[PDB]
Amino acid sequence: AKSRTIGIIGAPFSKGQPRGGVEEGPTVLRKAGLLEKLKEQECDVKDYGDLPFADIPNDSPFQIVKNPRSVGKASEQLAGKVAEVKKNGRISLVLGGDHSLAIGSISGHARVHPDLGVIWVDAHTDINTPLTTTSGNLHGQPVSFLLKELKGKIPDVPGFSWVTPCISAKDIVYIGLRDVDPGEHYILKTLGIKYFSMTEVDRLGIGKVMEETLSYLLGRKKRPIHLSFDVDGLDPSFTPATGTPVVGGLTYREGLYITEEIYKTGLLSGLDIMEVNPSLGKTPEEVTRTVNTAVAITLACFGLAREGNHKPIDYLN
Amino acid sequence: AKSRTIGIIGAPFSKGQPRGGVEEGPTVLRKAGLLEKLKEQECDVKDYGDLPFADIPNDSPFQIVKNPRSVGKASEQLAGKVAEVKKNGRISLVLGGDHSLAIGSISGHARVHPDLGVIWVDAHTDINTPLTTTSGNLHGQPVSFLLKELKGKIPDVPGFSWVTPCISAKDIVYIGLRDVDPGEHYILKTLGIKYFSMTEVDRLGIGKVMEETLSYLLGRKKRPIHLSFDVDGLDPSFTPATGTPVVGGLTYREGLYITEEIYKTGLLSGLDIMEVNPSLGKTPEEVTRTVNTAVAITLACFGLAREGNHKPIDYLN
Amino acid sequence: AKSRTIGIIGAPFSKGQPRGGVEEGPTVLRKAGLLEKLKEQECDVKDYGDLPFADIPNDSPFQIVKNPRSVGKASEQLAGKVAEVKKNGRISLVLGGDHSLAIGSISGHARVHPDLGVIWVDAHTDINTPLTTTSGNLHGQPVSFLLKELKGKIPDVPGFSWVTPCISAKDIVYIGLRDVDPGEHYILKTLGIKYFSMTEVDRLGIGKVMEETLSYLLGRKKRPIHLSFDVDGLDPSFTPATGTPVVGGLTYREGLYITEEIYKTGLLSGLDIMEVNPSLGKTPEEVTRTVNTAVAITLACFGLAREGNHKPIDYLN
Ligand SMILES: [Mn+2]
Ligand SMILES: [Mn+2]
Ligand SMILES: [Mn+2]
Repeated sequence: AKSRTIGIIGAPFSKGQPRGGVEEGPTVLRKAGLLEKLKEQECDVKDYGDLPFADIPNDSPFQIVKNPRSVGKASEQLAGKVAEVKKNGRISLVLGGDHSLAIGSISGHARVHPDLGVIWVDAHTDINTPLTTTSGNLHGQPVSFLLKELKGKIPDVPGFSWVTPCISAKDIVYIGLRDVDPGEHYILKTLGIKYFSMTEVDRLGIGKVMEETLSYLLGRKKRPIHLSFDVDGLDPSFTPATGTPVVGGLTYREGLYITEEIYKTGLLSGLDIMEVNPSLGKTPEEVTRTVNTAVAITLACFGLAREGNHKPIDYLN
Repeated sequence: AKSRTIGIIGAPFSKGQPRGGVEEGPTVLRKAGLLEKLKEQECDVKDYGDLPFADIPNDSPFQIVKNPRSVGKASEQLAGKVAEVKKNGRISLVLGGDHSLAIGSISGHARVHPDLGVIWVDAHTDINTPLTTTSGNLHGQPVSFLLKELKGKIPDVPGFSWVTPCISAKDIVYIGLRDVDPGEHYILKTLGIKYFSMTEVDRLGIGKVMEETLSYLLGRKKRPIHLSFDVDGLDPSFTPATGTPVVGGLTYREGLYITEEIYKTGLLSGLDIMEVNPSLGKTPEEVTRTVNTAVAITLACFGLAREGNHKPIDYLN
Repeated sequence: AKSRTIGIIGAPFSKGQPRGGVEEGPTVLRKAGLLEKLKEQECDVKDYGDLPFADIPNDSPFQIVKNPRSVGKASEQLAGKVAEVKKNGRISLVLGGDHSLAIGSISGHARVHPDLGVIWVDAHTDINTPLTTTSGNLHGQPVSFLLKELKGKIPDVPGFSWVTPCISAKDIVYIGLRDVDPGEHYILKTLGIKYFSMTEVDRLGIGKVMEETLSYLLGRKKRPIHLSFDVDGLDPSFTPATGTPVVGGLTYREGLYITEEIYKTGLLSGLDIMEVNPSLGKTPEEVTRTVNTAVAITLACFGLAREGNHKPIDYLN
């Protein structure tokens, strides 16, 4: 179908984070059989292979932003690849990685479909600017490089000179926020970004949360959706092997429901599975659980419904 | 009362499953004190004792259906016993076992009350026909022998010659579906069976799910209810010692709420607690947790409310 | 602000319980940095220090009520201290302890604000009278000494001669009830106490539960709220190190939502964090989890929202 016509892009990149290890995100997400599982449902999966990220040996912090040139060039490469897989009419399934790659994954996707609406599922806002950041990491600042409303509040970071901010403030919906810094929250409330923090999810139920999300994005006009999932968005009992797990988050069922409701719109046009960190699993079972949850989320984005799926044939024969 | 007038039927039967072990379901559910706990609330529990299932030594598969004569005769015996305990005006609490016994547990119950409405709480549809099945087990095909709409799609399986399909397609409500085969889902969607998969539960909330279930069954006309519970319907964190646990299912609170809302209708007229498998608990604590959850579900079906219960006496004396 | 102007009162008291150990509740809740964490948000925390409870050496049971003089005098001392911290215009954050101290914590708070409305978050009703009790503990009977409707049903217990019942039956709302004795439930239903047992929470969603709670208390007239939290109210997976954990209770998110909705009314005027028992943690991780959950609940009562908090300054500078 026009949906579930996947183009998979590896992104074994971790330099946008503190001392990392998420670069073996694609390796585990694939060795857990993601392509082999996406082919049972009628998906035209094309593996564009793990991106070769050229090395930046001498790459010094900008002011506090750790290793900005590496992240900037990695995201430019990813954006080029994502534009390549979107010109083929596919769904750019960028499985990474860290959100420092979301800058590329959305900037490339917006080169083709300028009017995409982003659904950001993350425990964090990931909206620090290079000025208001505190840890000086770039996994925590991918949205600030994308919002049109933050132009002028984003310094000319080295390596991010190619970034033209693409999404408006009114084209992004946060789901699952439960760990927001004061600067992130000031930016979030000033720009009028629609967000469904954990409190709004508890108040409304995930069903009403997703109904409002889709009526807010796809209400005025049907547009592509770029679900930029982050596995720390789900509760740590389900995804323990992630960078910064925050307790009391979306359950497994709620994550699956988010993805199923996004799929059923049929407008999904890009997906990111970020922050799978198999090095932070206390036990190999924790890594297996995180990877299985990420795989289940990914599959549900592409038609695998919990009620069960059947091919359009007469099974009573 | 006319409700909570229980007639307990053991069903230590496991041959409807792959290599089994659920036959010690009644043993553990009783040794965990089910009768002794059902007598504190005003319940007229009568133990009809574990059914003696005669042995079928030479019992070969039909086409792929494993050991069909054993299951067919065991379910005929159970149906006879259930009709016996329903002619006494009781509530046939058939604690088993596996759903291969649901054929008997509902066919016998329908001999007395022809218009029962079945509420099937299972992670699975359990609706394969002997033709559309893949594992060739009978624990996965009890509904297909009961639906009137599948007559002609059910081969003359040996040992199930007594089965007259009793429930319509519009008298069964699935709750908790999260693992449905393509054939099961085709049957489910073609017959128009009302089902509340895990997605509908997440969308609506268990409160609205049970309200719609009871308004669908008991809306047109008050009828007996046959809650055919399956402990894999609850999340594996609560019932790990079951046959085929599927992650991301009904929580403990949701299962208790289902049973409490069924009880408060006062129309419960049959209950099955199936698929308790104390041999698949990794640790004895897992078996204890599964059995305690099954016991709590069973008790809540018979008046034990979470808000607390009091006898109709003046406690301030 | 007028809210989050905390006055912290220790209450290292455990004699209202069976063989205890909750007296090191304040010690752990503080050593886990409660004051140091309440000062980041704009809170004017004043530590009134752990109460010195004078010893009662010869203190014999009344009829079945264990050690009544100790509890009565401890609660009188606590009520005096709470009136002291409420005359300073603060929020009496009494972190204990056991609910045997709720008699003092609410009687003192009602000396100042006679019209407070109590929101009782506990798995238990804690409403036994010294006559209808079965264990003869006083941690299970603090509400019965407070309700005006139980005058005459409360014997002249030694040490509780100072207790004038202060709250009506229509000024208390239970949230999270899932373990109620027959006598407690008779009292609960006779007095017409508004309660949201676990069943009502499952039916309504915690959002609707808190909306009804606040529309019931603060609907007719704005009044102070005395959230008397009890960590056994949350599910044992989140607070295992408590006195009598009851499985299938409020989740972490639901507890945080209760506290956030109470705070956002801005009428919170007293808070109790009771029944933290670091001696019943099977492992030190269990104690750490219980204490972290209690601390998170406490913080959320005083402005720490999950969406994130920012000081009223321009963070984009
Ligand atoms: Mn994140
Ligand atoms: Mn099942
Ligand atoms: Mn309690």
